[PDB]
Amino acid sequence: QRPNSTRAAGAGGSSNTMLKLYTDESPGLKVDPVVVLVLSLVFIFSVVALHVIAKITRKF
Amino acid sequence: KAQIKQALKKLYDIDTVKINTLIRPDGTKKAFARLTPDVDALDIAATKLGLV
Amino acid sequence: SLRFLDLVKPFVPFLPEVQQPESKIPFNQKLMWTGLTLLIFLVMSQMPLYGIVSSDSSDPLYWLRMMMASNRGTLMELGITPIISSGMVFQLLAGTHMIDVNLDLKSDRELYQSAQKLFALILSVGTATVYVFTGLYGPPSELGAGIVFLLILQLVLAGMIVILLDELLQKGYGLGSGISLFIATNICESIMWKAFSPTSINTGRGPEYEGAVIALFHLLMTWPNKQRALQEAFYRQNLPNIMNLLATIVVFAAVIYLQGFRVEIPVKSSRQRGARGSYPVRLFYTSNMPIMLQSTLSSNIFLISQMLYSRFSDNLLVRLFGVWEAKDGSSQLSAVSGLVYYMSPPLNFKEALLDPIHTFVYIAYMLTACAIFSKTWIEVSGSSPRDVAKQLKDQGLVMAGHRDQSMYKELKRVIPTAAAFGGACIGALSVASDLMGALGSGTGTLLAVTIIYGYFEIAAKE
Amino acid sequence: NGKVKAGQLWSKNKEELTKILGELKTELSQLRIQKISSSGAKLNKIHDLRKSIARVLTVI
Amino acid sequence: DQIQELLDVPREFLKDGIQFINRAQKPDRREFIKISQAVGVGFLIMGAVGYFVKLIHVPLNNILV
Amino acid sequence: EEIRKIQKAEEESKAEERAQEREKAKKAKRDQELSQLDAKAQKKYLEREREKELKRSMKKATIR
Amino acid sequence: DPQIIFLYLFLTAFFSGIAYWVYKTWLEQF
Ligand SMILES: [Mg+2]
Repeated sequence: QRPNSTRAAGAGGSSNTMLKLYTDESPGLKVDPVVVLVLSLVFIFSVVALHVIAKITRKF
Repeated sequence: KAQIKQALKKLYDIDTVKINTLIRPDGTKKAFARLTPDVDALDIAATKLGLV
Repeated sequence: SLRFLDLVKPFVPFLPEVQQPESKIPFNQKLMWTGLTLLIFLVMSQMPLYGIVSSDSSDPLYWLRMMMASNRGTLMELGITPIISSGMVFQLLAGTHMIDVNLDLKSDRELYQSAQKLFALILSVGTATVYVFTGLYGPPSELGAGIVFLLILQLVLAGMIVILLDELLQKGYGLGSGISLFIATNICESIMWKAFSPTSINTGRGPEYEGAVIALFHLLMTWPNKQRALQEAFYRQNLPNIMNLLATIVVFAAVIYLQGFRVEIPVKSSRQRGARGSYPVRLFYTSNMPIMLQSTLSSNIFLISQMLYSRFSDNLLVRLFGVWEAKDGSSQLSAVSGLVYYMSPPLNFKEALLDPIHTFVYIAYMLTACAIFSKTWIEVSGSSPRDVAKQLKDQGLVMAGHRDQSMYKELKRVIPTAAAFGGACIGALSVASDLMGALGSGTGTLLAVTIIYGYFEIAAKE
Repeated sequence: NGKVKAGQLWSKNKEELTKILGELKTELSQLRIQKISSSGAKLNKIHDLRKSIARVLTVI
Repeated sequence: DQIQELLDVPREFLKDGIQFINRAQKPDRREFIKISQAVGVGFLIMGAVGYFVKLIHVPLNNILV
Repeated sequence: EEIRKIQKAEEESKAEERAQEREKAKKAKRDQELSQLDAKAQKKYLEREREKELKRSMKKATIR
Repeated sequence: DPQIIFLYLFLTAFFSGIAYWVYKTWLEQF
């Protein structure tokens, strides 16, 4: 007597052709998508800098 | 009924044991043709009539 | 197993989450966000890792990284295995009622979603620890305790970024899902890199190019013997070639043709005279979903097999369950005997011809597991004939000359058969494609085609 | 198959025409039977089949 | 009984599947071309973005490392 | 016409800001009332939302 | 050689089909 999925319950989500995890908003640390993009760019820059700095040290 | 039986035999190689008929309120005739027991109406409909 | 109601409850405030869009995002912005996520995913997939002492150790997921959107030695080494693993596990458990979940409650749905994301995080961290301790980039003894934690940090935060990007795509800012998007991206990029790579390696002749089309150009343009040039370009072993190009093209055409299949249930609007239409039931009713589920299950099984073999290969249970050997000419381990070997795919057509029993067992496993996965998936998701009848009734669609119960009977006739036999057919197509050997995996080409079709169907709507 | 031009019917003997007619009749008759249970835009080919039958009968 | 039931169950499965295949309408030669065009253009644009980006990345990759 | 164009853009900016505020308030109200309903109450509420949305979409589609 | 035979058959079919198609499209006009 309970729904098998969120789609069965009427909350959307995963379908027969696509698997989806996210259907609602949880009381977690809410963040903005622009902030997510900025954090990804920060990740890229930081990992690049990790190579560059040690490259300079190995040159020294 | 005789014409319906002969037409079914000629058009689909269908042999019937009896045919009942009525005239619908829309003016067209509806025929229930019972096939012989050795022939399966499901296969006949699937292969010749396009019914599933 | 079921908790009281859930165990994640204390963890919920600690988990970051992207905000749902306060308004309907226009399709232009949907495309914009999808393309941006594309670019960041590509950058992370190509940007190499740290601490790499050497990139020649055995990789337990050699044949599955390109299939699951992972590249060795880069930030995308994690791929999306934690994503699909946590997904599949939670969705199957909730749909078969192993866990005490009540998806009618929005709070319960939030807890369920948080548990899915959280479990994905644990899966990422665990497989990262397994990777670093098995030393895919040099053994930990040569690495040192100061750099292994650094590596763990990069892998964890990369998986975290991937989780947030997938959540961003799924919650309406983009199109489809990050899983399918990244899988298709990786497959397409790898395939036309194999087709058009300008890099060159020193073979017995000298510097020769990687891309098949570039080799086709260069061999004809530098060899007066056109027949010899074509003989090399078409059948050169250990390098991509025009025979693989033909395999890719033909498998692309075949999968598109088979995807075009669907049974047309004649339906009608109940509030308007005439207006006859059709509800389509695709032969690939679950599309690539059974293949993805099987691939995730096989990746987990392969990882556990390889990681058990490194510590307990002496025991008889581990070798009966699966045997890995480092075949000559490479340090990469491969399955030789055991259940994992039988569930692993054959290398090629000629190699498959060398073991009829193993190929038969693998083919049976593929067909059966894919059919079972599709049949369970349609009932886990809202796509059973009951749900389809409910949706049709909600839309106000009926069959002319029939009652809603006859509609449901026809849906019971079609939908389960569609799911099971389409899973079997997609398994057979996967087997044939991998046998025939495209540039990338033939199953990879199948996945790319199906995901492109799905995104096209999404795009079509808007 | 499809439309039958009247130009290509005047050279055939009555028998040839009656044969064509037969095929057309069957095709047309079947077209209906098939249409009812199937989404066939060819539910317009019935006009062409009926006109072809009329043409063959006229020539005969 | 245990030897032909083992064949009959997949035999019935094959019957059902072949019935579905027979009943399903096959894409005509006009649907095929346009669907192939759409899938091809999507594959081309995605693979092209990836190829261009990895091609501009790899020289920087080897320069960095 | 020029003066009307100026005040038009003024009004669009103000209306856009207040419409964003009202949309946020609507979402907050939906979350606040939907959170504390029963299981069947939540199910019925979601079904009513879907049915009303479909009804309005069909009313828009039926326009000649 | 089976591979040489396959290559020759593919080349014949492929190039003859392209030639015929290009003929019927453009060269048929001349
Ligand atoms: Mg009477």
